[PDB]
Amino acid sequence: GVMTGAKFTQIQFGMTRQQVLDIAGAENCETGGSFGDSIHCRGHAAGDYYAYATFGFTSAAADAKVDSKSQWKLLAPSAPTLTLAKFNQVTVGMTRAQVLATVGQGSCTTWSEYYPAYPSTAGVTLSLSCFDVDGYSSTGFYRGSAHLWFTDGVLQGKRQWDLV
Amino acid sequence: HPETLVKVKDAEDQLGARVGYIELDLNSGKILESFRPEERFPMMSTFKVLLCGAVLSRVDAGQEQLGRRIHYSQNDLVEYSPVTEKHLTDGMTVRELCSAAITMSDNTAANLLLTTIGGPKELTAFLHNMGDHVTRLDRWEPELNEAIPNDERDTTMPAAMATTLRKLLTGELLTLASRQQLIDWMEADKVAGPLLRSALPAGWFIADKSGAGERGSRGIIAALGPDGKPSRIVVIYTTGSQATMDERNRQIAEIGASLIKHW
Repeated sequence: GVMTGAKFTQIQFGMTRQQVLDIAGAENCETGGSFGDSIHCRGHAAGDYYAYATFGFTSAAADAKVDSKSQWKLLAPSAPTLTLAKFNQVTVGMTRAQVLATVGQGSCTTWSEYYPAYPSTAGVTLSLSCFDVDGYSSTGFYRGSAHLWFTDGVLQGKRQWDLV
Repeated sequence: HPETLVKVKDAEDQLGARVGYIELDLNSGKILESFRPEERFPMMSTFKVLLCGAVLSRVDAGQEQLGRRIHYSQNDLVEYSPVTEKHLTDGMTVRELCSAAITMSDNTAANLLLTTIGGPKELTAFLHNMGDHVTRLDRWEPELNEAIPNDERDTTMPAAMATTLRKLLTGELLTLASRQQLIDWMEADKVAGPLLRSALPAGWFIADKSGAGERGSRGIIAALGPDGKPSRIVVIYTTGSQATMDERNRQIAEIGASLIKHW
């Protein structure tokens, strides 16, 4: 099959390029051009393109390891309960656990996660997308969502679109 | 060709939604075929060709450099950023942002470029100044895709978009270098595979830009032709359909099949 959220969760930081292609299905994937030495894999049609994952690597070597995972429309929130009021309660400095307790444990998906010092966790960055009850969409644009981003597991900022 | 008009009307009844269509001869500007050419449709990402035309006009006039590096941050990111989300550390040049906006439909790329030219209102002023008094961009990504019925924000008409694309690609508005660069970005389109490109014969030229939006909105603008050179502009828009993305793609691709068959 094409790239999917299941495949995205099965691919882990530290995997080689071949491990990634084996899980994703290499016919779904590409490198070079706009994506550099990353590996970019396509799922079902969505928006003006396709659901996708992008996997970044420590180097261009064949033994390079995944240090970055990004996706769009592969993951869906299990129980989206974000609201503008809850978004307002999210504060810079909160831990990931404090944010999740605030916006709802099932409201978020991982947008991007990057380890600039892999295999160390120093400076790790995490972008979450979080969704209100009807904000997630797998094929159109979101209709109620927030972007919450962290460095070293501490919220650095937040932004929302169409929350009520 | 009347068989293509038959196909457009059939796409209308199969999607349950308005379809706008125009074929323009590229060199003369002559309207060869059309349907609802003066009705308004959401541009969706097709505006990004006009955006980068404005960027290139600034380059022509020495106000911008394609090599200028723009550093942006997480707060700048909006939904659907396949290229820009991978360059938070190093930034991207203006050239790289137009490439991402046109060839990958990158939404953060387009917003960063909108910021460099002063926003949707300034793009609209640019269009106004080249004689397009119809096309209007009012909002940023992603809100510009909302496609509210009877809402004229972020809309064009097929005839206006076609004529404006012609002026950008063949008129004297842009320098020769910028004319070539804009066409090159459109020829390098990576995301419009299932649309006109799926009906295109070997040896043909196409430079295009697609768009998708809310309420079944879908569209494409293209310069295409046989003998490896563009000789017509085609503009196709639809909005309002409840059909799947695959079905909307197929209807546009079939209009393209009819367009090419009866060239």
